[PDB]
Amino acid sequence: GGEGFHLHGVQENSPAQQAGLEPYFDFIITIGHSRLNKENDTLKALLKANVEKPVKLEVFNMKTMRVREVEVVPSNMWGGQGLLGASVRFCSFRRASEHVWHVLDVEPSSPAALAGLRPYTDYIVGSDQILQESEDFFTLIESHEGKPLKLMVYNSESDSCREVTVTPNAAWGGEGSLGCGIGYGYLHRIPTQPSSQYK
Ligand SMILES: [Cl-]
Ligand SMILES: [Zn+2]
Repeated sequence: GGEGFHLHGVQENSPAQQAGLEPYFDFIITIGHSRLNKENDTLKALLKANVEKPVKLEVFNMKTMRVREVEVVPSNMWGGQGLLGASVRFCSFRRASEHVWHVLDVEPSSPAALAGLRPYTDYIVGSDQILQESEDFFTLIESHEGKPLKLMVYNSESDSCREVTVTPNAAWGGEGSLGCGIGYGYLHRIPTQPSSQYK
């Protein structure tokens, strides 16, 4: 299960952002006594019912696996698109688990190397382009041949996210347009064990 409005993006200065809702890692599973365990308009409607008013959400986090309660004020005042200001998709917790791309070896002077992608510790988790192609990460790379592309990246060392901009270049001198390995599935998901640097 299987049941949440998964965050795929959060707008700058949004109510979502101000309440600490985080892209990829967070699911909105409940708004005011209503459990969002079905693909319907309840979240959208209850956000609207509480416009300019504080309402509490129950939020599930992929990394922590805990539910936390968060307070949000949906609003038409903050300047961006939407009352919440987050891009949301109804996703299973399992699907989200699998939609992560582990950076493997990085070729010394590759576009990936120029972009600062870190071998084995960087994990690609999103892109702020949910326009009309934000499907596969590989699909995304092929369409930005010769074009800068903004990635959301998680790093297992810092245990935090950052925005990476990379220009895929099929003519860079190696094979691929990225010039790094990408790992998927078994042994390539977000680590559950903390990294060696304690803390
Ligand atoms: Cl997902
Ligand atoms: Zn999702």
